Amino acid sequence: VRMNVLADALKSINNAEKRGKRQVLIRPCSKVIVRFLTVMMKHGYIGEFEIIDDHRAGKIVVNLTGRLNKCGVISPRFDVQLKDLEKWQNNLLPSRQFGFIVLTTSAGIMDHEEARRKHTGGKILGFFF
Amino acid sequence: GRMHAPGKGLSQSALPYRRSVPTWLKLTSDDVKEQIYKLAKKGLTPSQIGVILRDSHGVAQVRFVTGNKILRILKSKGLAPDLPEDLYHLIKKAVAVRKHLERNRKDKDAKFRLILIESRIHRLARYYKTKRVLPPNWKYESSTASALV
Amino acid sequence: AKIVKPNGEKPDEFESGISQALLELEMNSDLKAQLRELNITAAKEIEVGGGRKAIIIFVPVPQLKSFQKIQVRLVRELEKKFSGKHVVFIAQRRILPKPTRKSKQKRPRSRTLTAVHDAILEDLVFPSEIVGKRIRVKLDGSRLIKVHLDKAQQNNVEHKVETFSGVYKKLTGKDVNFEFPEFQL
Amino acid sequence: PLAKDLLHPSPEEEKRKHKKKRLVQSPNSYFMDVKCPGCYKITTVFSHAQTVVLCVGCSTVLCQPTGGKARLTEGCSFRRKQH
Amino acid sequence: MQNDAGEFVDLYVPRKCSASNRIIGAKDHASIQMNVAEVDKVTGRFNGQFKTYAICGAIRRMGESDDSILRLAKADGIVSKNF
RNA sequence: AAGCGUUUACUUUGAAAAAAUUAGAGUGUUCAAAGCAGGCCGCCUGGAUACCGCAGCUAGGAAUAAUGGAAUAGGACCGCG
Ligand SMILES: [Mg+2]
Ligand SMILES: [Mg+2]
Repeated sequence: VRMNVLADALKSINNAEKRGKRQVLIRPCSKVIVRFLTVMMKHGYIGEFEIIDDHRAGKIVVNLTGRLNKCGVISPRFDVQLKDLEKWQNNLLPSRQFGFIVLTTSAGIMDHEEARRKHTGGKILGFFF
Repeated sequence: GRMHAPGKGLSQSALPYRRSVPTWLKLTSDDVKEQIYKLAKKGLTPSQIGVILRDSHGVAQVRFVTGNKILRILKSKGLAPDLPEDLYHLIKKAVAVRKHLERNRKDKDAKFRLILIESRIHRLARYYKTKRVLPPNWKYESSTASALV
Repeated sequence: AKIVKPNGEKPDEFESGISQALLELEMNSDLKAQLRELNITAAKEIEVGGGRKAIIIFVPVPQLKSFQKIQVRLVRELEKKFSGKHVVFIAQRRILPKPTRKSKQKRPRSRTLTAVHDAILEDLVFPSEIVGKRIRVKLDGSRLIKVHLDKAQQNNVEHKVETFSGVYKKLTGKDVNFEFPEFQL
Repeated sequence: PLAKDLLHPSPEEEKRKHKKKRLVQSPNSYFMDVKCPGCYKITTVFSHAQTVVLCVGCSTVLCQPTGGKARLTEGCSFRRKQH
Repeated sequence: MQNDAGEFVDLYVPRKCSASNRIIGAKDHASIQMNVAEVDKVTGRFNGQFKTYAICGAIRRMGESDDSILRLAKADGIVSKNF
């Protein structure tokens, strides 16, 4: 069955992005996906998105640009310290200039660069570049 | 997919977005539930109490006209069944199939089904025991199941 | 005085003005029976879009359904008194804080902040019912709620839409837009 | 097509969609007022009645269940309602 | 591409498809650079200006080139807003 | 300022954690491997620092993941006999 709902959003986005579509539909909506998508906006990797609000787990329509290469989820959510953060970005990011790791901390869901500035690690969720 | 079948069907009910009582419905909450009580006195599971309400009286969902679901209405009044109706119908079906097997024993296919109904009972039985609606000693016995239909 | 302040202090003259603006309406109009058991909690005046005011009336939750039974007619007869105002009814609801580890029995889901905002919005537009809802998350990161209303009872609220955004903005702090879709209803 | 608008479908292509596959779910059934040619009261009947509905007073019967929409007896006029 | 001093070290900045916004490679022999004439409003004669569109070869193989041209021209007023 | 006040998992913090070894600071063993020495015309000085999983202790954070509450009320506060 459906065990992870973030893995279905990122995979669906990647399939539509890789084919040149302008809009994609994420079928289940969660606070994690919405929070993951806003981190994807502050760096200009996606446009603005809608949250269709039915009385169930809602849907999301995302305005896609051509600025995305691959968004991917990491399962299971490993616990990573700040000493180990350097290693993780050395395996699953293309180069030291661009690409971000999105991990959840006690201060919220945020990318690895801005998590390092406030000195707090957490659990990894995914990445994009 | 189905628990005990290879089919993957999609047929199901779709609740409308609006959850307010319609303007044409004049039956009110206080005089909805005593109709439920008298239909339960006839002898009717809550599944078929709501079936004959939304085709003959226009009350779509009692949870919207009344403040609670049908089974909560019955149990607060004291008319809830001894055991849940969904578990009841599995036991009634297992009795019917098991009775068919003693009449004719070469029915290998019918025997294979009997595990599937019985497996569903035990899976469902342990769920209700964690919810503390059946006693911890409640056990399904194929020999004595016939007495409680 | 029909105002009952929960904290037991004297209401100010403006809402006390509303108090006998309805008692006089009780004795003269057809509402001899309905208004006898009803009550009013609090009232406020709001500065809204442009040089224009608007009034909001807090009503106790248990008698809220009774007010809706007369809300359309009551505000009209209340409108012929207050000339340039818009008056709507919202229930007096309590928002209990989310429990933390540093701090009392279980908080019901009704008293949550999410279930009270939509309750406030869904009762802000009484004569028309919500038939859809969309949230636009713009590039700067802020949100914007888009509300869809039924075509039935559209000409009774079309002039009030600017009031609705102003009222909900002050009560909640949310940018909200209203629209009427001919698409389905 | 690439730039197909997913937010705004026309009602033509949204009605043909599966009830669960709409942008927001919506049932295809409805309620209706069924009046016998004999009596004068009007009853509310679900479109997919699923039960044999007969008018009170034991005058006649109203609908016969089928695998889909219920079919009304000969001579019974119906009008659906909205809200 | 920029270094610390602010100089430009890259050999050349490649083109980019006007429909999918992806780099057109140096050996993408299926890519095109369309030119469309603009005419005078009162008369309708070629002035001498162009509205240039470029489609990569991946879209052309996908069969979406003509629609991609149409919407770009429609956003530029060359094609009627209603089409 | 004493203590009180869902529990964890997680993350940052502080203590405690033998040396030797490894990393590493200073230092012309003629250089180096090394060593913990030496320098100035009696005095000046060094013999640092980092890491040391897991488990156990301490204080901040509350996203993520578990778990609990009031539903035969055998409920929370409020005062009376
Ligand atoms: Mg299985
Ligand atoms: Mg040691």
